[PDB]
Amino acid sequence: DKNELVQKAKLAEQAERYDDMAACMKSVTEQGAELSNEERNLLSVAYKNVVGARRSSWRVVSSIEQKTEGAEKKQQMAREYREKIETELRDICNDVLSLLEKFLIPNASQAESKVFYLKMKGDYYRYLAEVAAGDDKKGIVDQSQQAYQEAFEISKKEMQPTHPIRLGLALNFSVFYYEILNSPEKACSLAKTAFDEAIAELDLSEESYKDSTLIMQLLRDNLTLWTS
Amino acid sequence: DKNELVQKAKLAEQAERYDDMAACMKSVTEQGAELSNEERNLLSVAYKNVVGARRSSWRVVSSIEQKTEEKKQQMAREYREKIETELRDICNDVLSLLEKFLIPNASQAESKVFYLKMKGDYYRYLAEVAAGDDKKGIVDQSQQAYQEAFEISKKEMQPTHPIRLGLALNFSVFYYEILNSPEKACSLAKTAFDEAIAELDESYKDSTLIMQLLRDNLTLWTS
Amino acid sequence: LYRSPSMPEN
Amino acid sequence: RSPSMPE
Repeated sequence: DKNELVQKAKLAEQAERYDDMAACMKSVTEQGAELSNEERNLLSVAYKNVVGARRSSWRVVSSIEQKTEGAEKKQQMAREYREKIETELRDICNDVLSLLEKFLIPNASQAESKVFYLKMKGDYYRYLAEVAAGDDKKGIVDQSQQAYQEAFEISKKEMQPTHPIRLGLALNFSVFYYEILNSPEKACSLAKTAFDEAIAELDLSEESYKDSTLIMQLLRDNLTLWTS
Repeated sequence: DKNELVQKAKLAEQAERYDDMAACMKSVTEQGAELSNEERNLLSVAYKNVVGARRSSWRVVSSIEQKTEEKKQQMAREYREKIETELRDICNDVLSLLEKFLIPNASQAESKVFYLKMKGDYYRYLAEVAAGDDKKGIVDQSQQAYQEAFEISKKEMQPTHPIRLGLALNFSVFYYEILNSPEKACSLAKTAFDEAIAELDESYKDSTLIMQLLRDNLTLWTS
Repeated sequence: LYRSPSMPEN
Repeated sequence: RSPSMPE
């Protein structure tokens, strides 16, 4: 089966063995069939954990590298370690991105799916951007932007303002603006617009209601943080 | 050079990349020179995070292979097996480090104690996962490591010494979970708590912490 | 250290 | 959770 591979994925997950988890979901996806919701959520959880360890490590090693502007033999080591880490992080981003292009985005048969995967493309190009160089960065940044912007176009047309997926896109695209493009006014109004539109369209099913409000809280937390 | 490998190891720690950390401290050990206090701690922290992960995973995959009686069970089983074997290779890397370098070069009592504890500790982990026939002999390798550490710390260290306390703590656990002798676990943990408290009359932070963990175990085990 | 305040898995 | 020594 491949139902088997999904069951293995869930095991891995319960064992907090995210590399295993990611390897299962990679092969499920590569079986070529559109993923169920559950599967989509397993794939994404898997790769978030795999990539988040490298991001988190990268920030530690970068901080150290720069806080030792005086030592040298150390700066040489930290730097080389940062870049070993960056290599892992890139290969990961590349596998996810390749998976999105080859399988997930083309077969996405619902708008809810398409948006989900497009946002995901934006996120992964975003992590590629955070660790970009001085001769690749604008290329990667525009890729991130374009994925978010198409996802954003579709969700605005196809989905309700309280849609947790539509809301989550707005949270991540606004973060893209603040951190990647250094456009805080832009990040702010993207987040504010998405919060207010959800406030207006309050009349939101019972299931989603619970993730919606939360994300709205996160939107407002970023707004207030970014003020002053 | 020891220094460079040791510096990378501290970097790995900071990055929480514990496999890296274990590999750096492993080759530092293989240079064949007695480790300092700081180097032994780094080896110890590295390898303990490395096996912790496998042990916590074995714990979850075991229980699941337990709740089930389907074909989910065969799946769990083999995954539980794959994990055991990762866990054993880790235990054996370490135990070999201990036999071949760490124990023979240990020049101080404090040191011999530390490493005999850790030998106890790593056979104990092999015990948690042993399948009967090999089990009684793994359990004895563990208890003999502890017992020697234990006799040396009694003769050589103060009762408030963190390493003596930590040995006490883990040897009591071993009686409890491995040998199924709660009575012997409680009394070992009790004497060690009590002797430490009486010799209140030094970095206390580490010591009083393990005293707290000894008391908690005694509370747990007395219901 | 710094956490980009994007979407969590909850 | 085996309640032995942490670091």
